[PDB]
Amino acid sequence: ADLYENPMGLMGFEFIEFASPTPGTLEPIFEIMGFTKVATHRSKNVHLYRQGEINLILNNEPNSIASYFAAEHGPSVCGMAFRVKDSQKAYNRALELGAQPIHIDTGPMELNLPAIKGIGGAPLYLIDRFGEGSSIYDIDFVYLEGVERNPVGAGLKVIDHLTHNVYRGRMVYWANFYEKLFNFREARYFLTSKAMSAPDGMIRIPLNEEGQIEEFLMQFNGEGIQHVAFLTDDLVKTWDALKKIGMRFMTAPPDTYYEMLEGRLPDHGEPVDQLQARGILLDGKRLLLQIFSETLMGPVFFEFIQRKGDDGFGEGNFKALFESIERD
Amino acid sequence: ADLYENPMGLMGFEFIEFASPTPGTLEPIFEIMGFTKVATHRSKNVHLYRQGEINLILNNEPNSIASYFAAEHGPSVCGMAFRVKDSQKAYNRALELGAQPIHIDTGPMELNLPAIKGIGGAPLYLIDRFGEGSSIYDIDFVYLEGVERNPVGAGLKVIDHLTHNVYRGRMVYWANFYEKLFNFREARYFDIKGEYTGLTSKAMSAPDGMIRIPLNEEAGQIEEFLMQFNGEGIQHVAFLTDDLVKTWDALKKIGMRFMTAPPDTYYEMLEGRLPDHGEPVDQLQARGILLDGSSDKRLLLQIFSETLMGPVFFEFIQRKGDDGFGEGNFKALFESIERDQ
Amino acid sequence: DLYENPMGLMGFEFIEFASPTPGTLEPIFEIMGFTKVATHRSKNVHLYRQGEINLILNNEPNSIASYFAAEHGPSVCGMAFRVKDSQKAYNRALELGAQPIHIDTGPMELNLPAIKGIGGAPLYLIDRFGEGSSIYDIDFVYLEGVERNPVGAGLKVIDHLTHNVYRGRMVYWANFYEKLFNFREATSKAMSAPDGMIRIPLNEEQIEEFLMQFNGEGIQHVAFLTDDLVKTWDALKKIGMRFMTAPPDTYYEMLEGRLPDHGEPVDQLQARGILLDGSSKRLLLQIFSETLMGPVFFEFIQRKGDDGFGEGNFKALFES
Amino acid sequence: ADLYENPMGLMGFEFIEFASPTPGTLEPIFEIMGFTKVATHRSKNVHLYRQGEINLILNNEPNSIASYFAAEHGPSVCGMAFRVKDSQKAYNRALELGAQPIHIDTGPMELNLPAIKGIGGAPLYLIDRFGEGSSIYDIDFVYLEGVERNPVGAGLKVIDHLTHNVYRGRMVYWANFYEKLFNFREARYFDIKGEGLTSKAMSAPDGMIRIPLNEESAGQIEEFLMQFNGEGIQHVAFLTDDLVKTWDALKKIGMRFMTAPPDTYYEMLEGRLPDHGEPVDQLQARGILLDGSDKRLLLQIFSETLMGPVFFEFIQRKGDDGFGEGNFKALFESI
Ligand SMILES: Cc1cccc(C)c1-n1c(=O)c2cc(C(=O)C3=C(O)CCCC3=O)ccc2n(C)c1=O
Ligand SMILES: Cc1cccc(C)c1-n1c(=O)c2cc(C(=O)C3=C(O)CCCC3=O)ccc2n(C)c1=O
Ligand SMILES: Cc1cccc(C)c1-n1c(=O)c2cc(C(=O)C3=C(O)CCCC3=O)ccc2n(C)c1=O
Ligand SMILES: Cc1cccc(C)c1-n1c(=O)c2cc(C(=O)C3=C(O)CCCC3=O)ccc2n(C)c1=O
Ligand SMILES: [Co+2]
Ligand SMILES: [Co+2]
Ligand SMILES: [Co+2]
Ligand SMILES: [Co+2]
Repeated sequence: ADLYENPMGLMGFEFIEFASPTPGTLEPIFEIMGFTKVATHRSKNVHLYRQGEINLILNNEPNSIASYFAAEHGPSVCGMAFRVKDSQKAYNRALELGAQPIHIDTGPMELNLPAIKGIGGAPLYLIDRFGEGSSIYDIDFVYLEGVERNPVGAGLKVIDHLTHNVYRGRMVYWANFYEKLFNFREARYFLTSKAMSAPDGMIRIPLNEEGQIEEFLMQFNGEGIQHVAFLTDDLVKTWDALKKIGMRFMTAPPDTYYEMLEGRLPDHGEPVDQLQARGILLDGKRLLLQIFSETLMGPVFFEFIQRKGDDGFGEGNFKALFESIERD
Repeated sequence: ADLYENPMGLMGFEFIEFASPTPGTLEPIFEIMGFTKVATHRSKNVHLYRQGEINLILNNEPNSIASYFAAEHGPSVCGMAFRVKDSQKAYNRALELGAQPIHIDTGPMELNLPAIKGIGGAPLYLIDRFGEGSSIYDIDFVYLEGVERNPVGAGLKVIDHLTHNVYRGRMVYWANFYEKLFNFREARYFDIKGEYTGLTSKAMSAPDGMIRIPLNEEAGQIEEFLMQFNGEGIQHVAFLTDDLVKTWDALKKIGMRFMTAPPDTYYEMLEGRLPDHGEPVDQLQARGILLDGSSDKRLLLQIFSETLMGPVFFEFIQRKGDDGFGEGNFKALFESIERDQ
Repeated sequence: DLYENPMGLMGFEFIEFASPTPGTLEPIFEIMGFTKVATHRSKNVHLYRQGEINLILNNEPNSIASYFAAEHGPSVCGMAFRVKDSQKAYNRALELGAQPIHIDTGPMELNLPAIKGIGGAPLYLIDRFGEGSSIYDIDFVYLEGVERNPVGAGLKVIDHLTHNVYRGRMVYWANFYEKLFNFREATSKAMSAPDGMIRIPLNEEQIEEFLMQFNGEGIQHVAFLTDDLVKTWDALKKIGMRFMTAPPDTYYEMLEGRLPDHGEPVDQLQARGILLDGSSKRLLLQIFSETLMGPVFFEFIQRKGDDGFGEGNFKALFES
Repeated sequence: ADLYENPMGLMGFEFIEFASPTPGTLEPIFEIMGFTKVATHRSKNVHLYRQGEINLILNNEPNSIASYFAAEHGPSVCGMAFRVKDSQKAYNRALELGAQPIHIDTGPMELNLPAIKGIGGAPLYLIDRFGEGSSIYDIDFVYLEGVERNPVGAGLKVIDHLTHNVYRGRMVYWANFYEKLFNFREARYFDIKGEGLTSKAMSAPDGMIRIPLNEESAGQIEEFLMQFNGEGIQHVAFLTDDLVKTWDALKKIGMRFMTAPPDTYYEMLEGRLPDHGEPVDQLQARGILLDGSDKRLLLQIFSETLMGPVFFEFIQRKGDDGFGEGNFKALFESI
């Protein structure tokens, strides 16, 4: 696959799964982020929200793996599916390499989803059914009558990355996990972090241990996914699209963050006034634009990124943001 | 029992279970702590070590829940059992209240021991078969021929407490876990200036007044344990003795490794810290035994081992009216060291 | 130039050769189409050139190179990477745990930084290159008259060089190049540098017999690109180039079958023992010399879309 | 009592050195093997563990030769030291013969330690300072206050031998290395039918240093070389005056031995070694192995692997000067 040795035939993110011990707390979060309910499971209280190529699964099955996850962690990403070319080739290798299976209970005439124990114990699914017509959603879900099958929403296209926050000294443990099992490699350049990149060139999972990280671990009651980043081709248009449907972003940087923009990023070319009108951040000629939601699902938040050459994660915005509240 | 409403019918610790990813590492520790191997499982490679009313299970079965725990955490307490009046009722009650079952594979003609997922994933077993002739050891274990089945060892009598280290914020989680399922309650302890000691340590105590499970959270001793243990779990196991000086001598004879004794600055301040405590100071100083309490003379004697199973260490305690855990010794020891610096 | 390049690699700069026995590397460069074009200012080392390929014969006694050749015979004793800035690259490699190799340097010559590489050969990190600015313009003296930029038999660049390693070390050296230079893995592992130019396949088992003869890990073969193998072949054969003995004619009967269309003059390949690989379109032409520097041999390759190394030629040759 | 010409003035092993890229991985192994930490370097994070006349050095010094070596090879013997009469003479001779210097960084007011490149890159030290008061430990280490400096531990006395696993065809290289520099000689060969180990016992001219070289032929030597990321010391054998009592002492403190042979191994002992005289019941209960052939005997037992693929041997010699090579055929027949 695309990048390097993909002995697991990873083909990108398939879905991410959410659940909440409190009803009606996840549905409005999906809507303000431009996602559309498009299908409901054939027999479980489980729902599919879509935007672009992003599949968001809302799991409200009671007495389930996901509800036990939610009861301990609160509103959360409790599951994460990887696309693979052959789910048995990968499920059996992962167990041979020592992965722990998690049994997801499956109803009659429904698909058996193979899953292993992942970050915080959340299932990591290996799904080899995909595409319109043959995907797991066509088989086990029922689409709403006459609803647009592939909503575009506010222009989020893919999951660009999601992070894991991990306790002090666990990052080598979770780096090993993704290396040994999926042939992830840390990309490496040049707060402590390891950008784990998958051989498919689509899955990126950065790992953080520490403030900001320690507060997540306490509020989340464990390791887990701290933020999911959605890619868009035009963050500025996406920004306006999201704000008109109720999106709440991190409060904008002080204006002095934009005076330095030409200083720290000569000839970036971006309309400075449009980014400042919306508090959009910038890092990079390889460039990227990004902006964050507030914490919406406990301490879990969301990122919206547009890449203009830069393949990083906006790390330079810590120095930029701090040294802007230094002159303001 | 006694203290609180006891809806699970708790009646004290039943056993704690140990596993290790490396062989011959738990066995020499049980021996130097005065435990005797009394029985071996009818079919599994699991062994019963005994001293007084203390039951320790060494679980050497491979590819087991216990073996995975020890592979992830090192040599460790990999489980614990509570005596309950009715295991079927308590267990059902746990599940209804949101506990998660842990399936422990039981073989032909062995007992189905129910258990729920506990700290670090370790099984918490709920056992209603106990006492001589009726115990799970009598049913599922074979006592070594000859060997005395009620050894006194070095005089350790009962498990007094198992204090856990948990990640920051998880002390509220586990306190509520134990409150909701079992009606454990915190006992708040107060130091020498009358100030609450439980900011980062909840002395969760079962309604039977026997089970004590202190929950600790923190660049100090707790986070070092969490790293070295690779998770949350029991940091030390405290055994009660009726005479700690006598127990100490028995332990030293068979090779116990104790923590280095406090500087004798510690034993001078003893009359000032605990006026008219009445203990034979020279005896305690010779052995590095610690003394805490308040003088109504309510006192306790305690000594700790070195770390013996990874970061897990052991405590030997004699209670003489004090219901606490020796938290007065932190300040006492620090001042001893500053009078020695 | 094709993914993240933290070390600023810009392709092979040169490769270094040494021999414990004089007069034994000099003929092998000439018959491969290389020509002495410069001699060091102060050391018995000589620059042979063809296209953009820079070959260094280091004869200097009591040296880094001499000891390496003494333990491993005639050999590639060293390898240089072009880098944007070599102080940045060297410092970072040390930061990431590489070990330095002292290359002794004399008055008024260049301090060439290098780290420990395969078989302990120095991996130089060179940031001086191009017309009038290269290390050769500085540390070498060109022969008067004879052109500085020979075209030779049309060999253009080092396409790749493969390491042979002990069993199990293939993941060590893969992580060596991954961690240090962000190579990625595009029985053997083909490591590709982010510059799109440096390719270093690693082999562990043919390979055992190299390790024995070489007395350790090292560069098994060096592959040279050309724009036409047939014309390069004629050019090489005219100066005494020694190739592998040609394959069996059946190899060329299975040819059209294994490669539908392909579009290659089957006749001129066989007149020369040239081999073929690809899909059938991507393709590549290749030919190998005999073992010329101990167990070290050389490959002459022409690419026709195929990013591969002709691995299918194993089955092809042994289904013959 | 040298055996033949001793041009380097060898006088026995001095220390072996260990390093690991993971903290706390070497210390418990030393403890379960009966070693006691008796001293710490004057300035570096390096410690001296001792049992009988065995000096083991735990080298935790970062950014050092040891740490680079452990980085490549894992927990390991990163260094070996020979006692010599005159370390300046030996070292100069080694260099003149083509040995390669290894520079070990020496702090102010500490000893310059001479070392040449040895097995797998590990320094081979030449140490001419030994004896209570005159040792390199007395000079550059600080003994714990009070502690006894010559602990007997579980009764291990000296390094009997240690091996090198080398790649195929490298045995000739490493035989030559020890022959050319130190006049080690192969003095004894035990025949082993191909039922893949080939071995070469190199004996130094002092009669004390013995280094068997092992290469392969998919087995135990290649599994080491893969796990170790190269050639290196495979096991260290410690001599004891009574393996049974040493065994008891080692089991008490956590030693992890190889699981005993099947009982057929002990039924075949009289057949294999008629009238050997050893208490078979005591050996079988402990899984102790017996070999030999004039009742030349040897008792040995091995640990499990304890630092990556390095393991340890505990051996009581009763006339047999071999290495227990008879135990391969005998365990083959046992199972
Ligand atoms: C969103 C927010 C809320 C409250 C407090 C704070 C610090 C922040 N916050 C971020 O979380 C944040 C995250 C990333 C980021 O996405 C990220 C990394 O930092 C590196 C690993 C890979 C990765 O994805 C980049 C910049 C950020 N900036 C600039 C920021 O301010
Ligand atoms: C044994 C050791 C080794 C290295 C470092 C140190 C601080 C210690 N150490 C202790 O761990 C220790 C623990 C308790 C204790 O048992 C305990 C707590 O006070 C929290 C509540 C529940 C509980 O059981 C009391 C006194 C102690 N003292 C005095 C001590 O020195
Ligand atoms: C030249 C020769 C002499 C005596 C014995 C033999 C096997 C050979 N020999 C080769 O060495 C050879 C090498 C490659 C090759 O270039 C190569 C690899 O196959 C692995 C990945 C990177 C790489 O560059 C391809 C085909 C080959 N074929 C077909 C061949 O016969
Ligand atoms: C311990 C273990 C674990 C897994 C596999 C195996 C073969 C073994 N193993 C040994 O390694 C072993 C080594 C020696 C030995 O020390 C010795 C040398 O000193 C030099 C010459 C070669 C040789 O045999 C003797 C007997 C042995 N026996 C009997 C044994 O079983
Ligand atoms: Co991000
Ligand atoms: Co306690
Ligand atoms: Co090639
Ligand atoms: Co041996």
